[PDB]
Amino acid sequence: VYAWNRKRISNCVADYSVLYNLAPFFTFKCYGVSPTKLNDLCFTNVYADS
Amino acid sequence: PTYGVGHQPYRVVVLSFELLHAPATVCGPKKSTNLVKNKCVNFNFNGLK
Amino acid sequence: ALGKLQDVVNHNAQALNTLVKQLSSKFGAISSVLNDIFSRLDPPEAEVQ
Repeated sequence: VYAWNRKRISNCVADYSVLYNLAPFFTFKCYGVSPTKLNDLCFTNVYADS
Repeated sequence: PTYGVGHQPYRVVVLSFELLHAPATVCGPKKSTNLVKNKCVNFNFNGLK
Repeated sequence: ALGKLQDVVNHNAQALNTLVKQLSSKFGAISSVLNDIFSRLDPPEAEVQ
């Protein structure tokens, strides 16, 4: 947690279905966008932290 | 595993975005089509519906 | 000499132009554009904003 990782995601097709429908992700809650509206919109400056 | 729930290690991932204020790179599975001129239509350029 | 009538004209133009400028006020919502709000929220959240 103190040394978390930051990752750049770019030039890729957005397919949240293959993550939303995956079993182990029991918590899918978003703040600025609806959980089911991801596939309908384009994105840039996309980052992920682990 | 002997510790009860709420103490187990939980992997957390967060996703950041900006919305429509920059040229988009990542797009969804939607399909494009040719534009039109001089006709009352509706358009979906990058998200600005 | 006859600025009394120009005052009426200017008052009308300003009053009718503040309305046009007013649409760019988010009024406590995420953004002042209807389409984005409806395209980035679940039915329930959208109604509130």
